[PDB]
Amino acid sequence: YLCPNDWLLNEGKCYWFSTSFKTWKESQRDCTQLQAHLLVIQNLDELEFIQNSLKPGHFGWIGLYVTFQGNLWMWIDEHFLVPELFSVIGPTDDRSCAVITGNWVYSEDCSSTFKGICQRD
Amino acid sequence: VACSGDWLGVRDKCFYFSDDTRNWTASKIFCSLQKAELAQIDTQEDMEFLKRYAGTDMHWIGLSRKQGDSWKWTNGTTFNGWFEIIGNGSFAFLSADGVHSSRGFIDIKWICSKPKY
Ligand SMILES: *[C@@H]1O[C@H](CO)[C@@H](O[C@@H]2O[C@H](CO)[C@@H](O[C@H]3O[C@H](CO)[C@@H](O)[C@H](O)[C@@H]3O)[C@H](O)[C@H]2NC(C)=O)[C@H](O)[C@H]1NC(C)=O
Ligand SMILES: *[C@@H]1O[C@H](CO)[C@@H](O[C@@H]2O[C@H](CO)[C@@H](O[C@H]3O[C@H](CO)[C@@H](O)[C@H](O)[C@@H]3O)[C@H](O)[C@H]2NC(C)=O)[C@H](O)[C@H]1NC(C)=O
Repeated sequence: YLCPNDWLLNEGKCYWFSTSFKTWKESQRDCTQLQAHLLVIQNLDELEFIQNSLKPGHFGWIGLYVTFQGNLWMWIDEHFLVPELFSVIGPTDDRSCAVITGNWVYSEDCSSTFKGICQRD
Repeated sequence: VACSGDWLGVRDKCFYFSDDTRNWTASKIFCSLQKAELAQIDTQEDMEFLKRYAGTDMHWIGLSRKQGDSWKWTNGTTFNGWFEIIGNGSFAFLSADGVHSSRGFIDIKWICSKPKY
């Protein structure tokens, strides 16, 4: 089990931490452009890995975005987010996507440029 | 005059580079508890240094825009614009790459600037 140069590994999933800034939808794209998808934290163990895999000053987008309608947080994998995992710090309005810091998960303006965080098997 | 053993002396300024992370406001204060202001950059020579001594690591810089109003530093003064501020947020941060905008909630590093007497 493996992936190209510069791609950490925690269980059956690979992880490229992008390198340039791009609007959320853009990165979700960039991940696809490498048969992969924006991060989607399956469970606590996957979290307690990317988490302390981020050195202060480092962060990035993820498969969590607001919904516009119900106005909630959901994963690009198509499953509702749960307080059993974590809970974004910041407004929770439409037009807002998520990014992860080594400590917590904040909420940002999807129309903004940040580094991505792609995964896949 | 010079700066202490934690601060870096660059021309007519003293800069402080953060080790742990904080939000934009939690930082604005910090520089103040050393009577400073989130590393506000003004010359073209300073810029290089900052990006250079920061690279892959993100830092806050005081520049901010109060709800659609207009980007303004920590001290007092409207920001002119010799450099872009991509992002579309209200708080600016510095990477060797460039400077982007954020909601200032994210806990990242920062830089403090304060006239070297
Ligand atoms: C950046 O970090 C700050 C903490 O490290 C964060 O919170 C600050 O801490 C307290 C609450 O823990 C705030 O106090 C205010 O809110 C309480 C709770 O509602 C009130 O009862 C108090 O009267 C008080 O008004 C501080 O106000 C708050 N610091 C600020 C911003 O003034 C900051 O909020 C964080 N800043 C950002 C960017 O959101
Ligand atoms: C709020 O802070 C601003 C930035 O610190 C400050 O403007 C900047 O002031 C410096 C001080 O002179 C100018 O620097 C010029 O002078 C130095 C000193 O020798 C030389 O290296 C150059 O001649 C340089 O041009 C900056 O030009 C200026 N920054 C800009 C372009 O706006 C404001 O004045 C402060 N506002 C107040 C008064 O509170």
